[PDB]
Amino acid sequence: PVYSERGLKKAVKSDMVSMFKAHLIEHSFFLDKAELMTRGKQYVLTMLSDMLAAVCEDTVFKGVSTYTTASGQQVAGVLETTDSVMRRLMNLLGQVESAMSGPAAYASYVVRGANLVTAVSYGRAMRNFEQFMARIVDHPNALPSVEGDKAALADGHDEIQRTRIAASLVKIGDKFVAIESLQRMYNETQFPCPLNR
Amino acid sequence: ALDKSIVVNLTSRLFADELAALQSKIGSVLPLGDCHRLQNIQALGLGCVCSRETSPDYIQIMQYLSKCTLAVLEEVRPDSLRLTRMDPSDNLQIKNVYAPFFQWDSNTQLAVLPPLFSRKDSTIVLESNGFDIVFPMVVPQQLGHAILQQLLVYHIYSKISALDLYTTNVSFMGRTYRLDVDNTDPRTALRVLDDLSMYLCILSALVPRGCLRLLTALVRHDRHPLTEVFEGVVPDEVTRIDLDQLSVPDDITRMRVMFSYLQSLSSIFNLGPRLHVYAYSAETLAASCWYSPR
Amino acid sequence: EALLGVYTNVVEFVKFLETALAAACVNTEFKDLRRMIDGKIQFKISMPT
Amino acid sequence: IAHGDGRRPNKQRQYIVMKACNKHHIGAEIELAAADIELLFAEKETPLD
Amino acid sequence: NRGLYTLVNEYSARLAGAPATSTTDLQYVVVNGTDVFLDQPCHMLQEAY
Amino acid sequence: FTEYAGAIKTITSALQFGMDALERGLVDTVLAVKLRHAPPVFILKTLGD
Amino acid sequence: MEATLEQRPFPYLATEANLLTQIKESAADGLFKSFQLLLGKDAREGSVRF
Amino acid sequence: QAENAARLGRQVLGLLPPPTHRVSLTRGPEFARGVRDLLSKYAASTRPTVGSLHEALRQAPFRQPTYGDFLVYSQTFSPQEPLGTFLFSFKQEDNGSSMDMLLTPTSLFMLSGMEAAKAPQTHKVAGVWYGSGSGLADFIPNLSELMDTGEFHTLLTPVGPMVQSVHSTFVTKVTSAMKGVGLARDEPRAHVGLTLPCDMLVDLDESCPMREPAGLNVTIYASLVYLRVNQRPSMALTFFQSGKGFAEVVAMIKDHFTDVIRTKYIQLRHELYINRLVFGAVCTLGTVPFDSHPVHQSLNSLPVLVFANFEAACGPWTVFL
Repeated sequence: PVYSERGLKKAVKSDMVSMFKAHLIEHSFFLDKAELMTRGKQYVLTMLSDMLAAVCEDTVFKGVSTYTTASGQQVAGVLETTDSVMRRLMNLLGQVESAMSGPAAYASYVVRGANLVTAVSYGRAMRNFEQFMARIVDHPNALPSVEGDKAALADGHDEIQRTRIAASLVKIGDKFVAIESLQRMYNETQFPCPLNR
Repeated sequence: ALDKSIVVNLTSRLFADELAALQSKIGSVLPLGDCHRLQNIQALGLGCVCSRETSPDYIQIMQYLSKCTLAVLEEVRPDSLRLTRMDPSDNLQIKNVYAPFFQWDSNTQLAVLPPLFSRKDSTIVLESNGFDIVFPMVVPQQLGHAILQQLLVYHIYSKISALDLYTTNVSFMGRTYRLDVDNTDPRTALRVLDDLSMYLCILSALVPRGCLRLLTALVRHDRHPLTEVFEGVVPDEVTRIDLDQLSVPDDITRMRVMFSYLQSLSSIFNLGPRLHVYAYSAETLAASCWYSPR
Repeated sequence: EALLGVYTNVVEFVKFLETALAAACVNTEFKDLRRMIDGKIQFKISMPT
Repeated sequence: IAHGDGRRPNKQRQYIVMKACNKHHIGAEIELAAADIELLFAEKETPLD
Repeated sequence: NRGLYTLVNEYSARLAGAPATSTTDLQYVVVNGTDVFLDQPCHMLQEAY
Repeated sequence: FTEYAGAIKTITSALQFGMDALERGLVDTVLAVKLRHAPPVFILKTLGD
Repeated sequence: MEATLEQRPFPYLATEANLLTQIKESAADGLFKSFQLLLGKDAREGSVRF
Repeated sequence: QAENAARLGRQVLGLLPPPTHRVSLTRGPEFARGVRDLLSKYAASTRPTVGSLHEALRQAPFRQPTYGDFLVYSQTFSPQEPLGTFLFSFKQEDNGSSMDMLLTPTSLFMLSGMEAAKAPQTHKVAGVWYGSGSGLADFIPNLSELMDTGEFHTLLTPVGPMVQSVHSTFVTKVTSAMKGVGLARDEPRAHVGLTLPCDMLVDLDESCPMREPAGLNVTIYASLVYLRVNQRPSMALTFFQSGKGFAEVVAMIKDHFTDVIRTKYIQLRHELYINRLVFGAVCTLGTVPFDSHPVHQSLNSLPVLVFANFEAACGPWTVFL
């Protein structure tokens, strides 16, 4: 947001246009430049933690505790590579915990109740009708508050019996990342990978 | 009901110099641009259009005057000016100060005009804030129209100079004066004088013959007080126009359009907004007026 | 065609006193700027020789 | 922000965002031999069958 | 010409105007889009190196 | 009532919209005080000796 | 039938994450389709009818 | 059943004009405790509430415009409306007892008889509202000769917006509005704004930064230009919108109607008729609030503007030239 105070006006746009390219021509194929440079192992670390901060984390389920690691910590997200890039990142960055926790079922949406009533006549319906109903039939004119809404926001995600899921983990800053490669599922079936590109 | 109070935030504490001029004019008129409670000083004075290092003309300034809202001072605290506004129908306390002093009464008739005599008298400069403040000037409308007369006349005679006792000294009975013309802008004064050709030569297109026949009877031997302008001699033109026989329904069609175009000449001699004052004390120098932008 | 997830923003309130910008402040409560004009702090700098 | 300058103050504001869905379909395929579906029902009784 | 975030929305999903092929003899025009994965920034940024 | 509660939920949030905007003016203008009495380093350092 | 926008007073729900970062620029410059501004007096609940 | 009429005792006795504030002296210094809306600055607190400012909104300014009840044929005034149009009042001779003729601006295009591409938008739309531009011309056989001497601009008293129209087979009741903000009918507490076709409006405000100040006022005008097309007399109408004062706009309208002055007055080299010399008139249609956004609309297509918070204020037909 350092550039976007005064909006996209005609000078702001081309100032952004000339700064794709100082970021393109330098930082393209960043892992390949890291060989012939002096520093290396730190210069890649300020490309992940570059990328990890650039993602807009507008997760509405940020209040929801879906994928925790062991000892109740937090999973930020998942980067997925080929195998040869997974060879590099496993060297520079460890496999620090290697066992995450998470649900092992789905979340059932069922049109039992008065949703079925609005389903038959009307070509539109709802979700969580009773939780939607008590806001108006019994409890209006109270504020939208967090503690009175976060527990009624999931429809499954406090109820599924969670279990251990074996995968690779890594720590950057504090945001834990899981690392995967999808070629075992694709180079057994003779279909090409989309990560290769 | 409605409120109005425009307090003016200011970035630097004033001196002891220019408080004493602003303490003197505790009630006056100065128009601003942004209609809110808080305001930067670079909008208060008129000098956004009339500064020193330009060549301002008093057409465009006066043209600028009819746009803005108008406002009245309450206090001068050494940081914060405190002002009150002028709604499109609202009574207030105006309290005149202005230095070529004219006398008012109750049931008088006012206007708002630019500083037309002495800017150095009418403007104080704010060297502790950079931006200067230019005051406007309130004048009764008989003299409020009389100043605009010679201004539209002077820009004509300045063009033919491509000497001064006749073309500048705006007269009232009792006091003549002197306009403030050395560096003006004769282009938007020319645009107003452009449009008079679009009336005055068209007012010459339907001139009634019987009314010209009357001046072949008035100034020859049947004279009057207000006809001394001709000084007893007919012009050359009226001997050339009145050869036709009169008939009434010719001039009936004529005088109806002469009735109409003179209604259009209001559009070129407009003042700013107008002030109809109903009560006026003489020793407090206060007044009472309902404002009407028009 | 149903309705799935109907969401808001909730904006919190960070006041001035709870920040620590106010180490560049001394926050006195005060009642009437609608009276007070200015302020005055006085000093004496006695210089030895 | 209430800021004490000559800028035009801004009123209360609002945005309304609506996101849609996108359908997807997956299509698999299975051969079955008609000799196989026959001998699911055969009345065999013999250890070759 | 259009809005500069549609220009970031559309850049990820919609393929461009007749790009290359690969695993071919010559640079033939693309004729099927079941498989071809590519993108190129030569359109989006409008230069040549 | 649920039209009446439509207004009272608006107007109290529209009331405290100012309190979420006035209190920034503390954080704004106190900073705007300190930004006006802040010479740079190259002016203060040469006078600091 | 394609789903289109309406301004009807749904009893909305209280999330946790902020959303305000890069908005006044964004939906004014084509972040998505079916955005709707309201400016002061328009930011209210509509007159329901049926 | 008086429980119905007990509601009538609420609404009527609550909705009255405020009485003249008058106190007899034997009560004493009590009169100023009946002075409420003269205050403005109310009581702020730490966390104020509806319960703390219900007094601050109980007071309210006293505003109501007055209406004009008309009786119209079902022929001049269309059965379809967008409910927020603009009106006139044609004025020839009081024949009927209550028999009034009205003109919408979309009608008055068809009454003129001008070119198509000079106003390309409404011409397709105003051909399905009415006939071939001759069903209305049968009502006035002077629409050639009203154009000659220049009397048509004298015979229009603008009214403003609409409020309601109950429509019958031949007779249409039109509840109009002057003087301000008409309360709506089919939606209670709503306020019927003014609507203009996007074709007929021509702005004067818009510029590139290149600076002009704000205010409270911006004023819709109403032009009316006598032109001559195909050696046949026919008027022309446009609109305006500029918060710029009467001395400026007359000097700016003439730049917009430059060529129309330039076409006609070449013809008067060989002839002159003093009834022909009048050119146009400008009325004042009232005031618009500052920086209220004209929201575009569409009707069967026809782009239609709107002005919230319009208040009406008529004026005279001052001739210009």
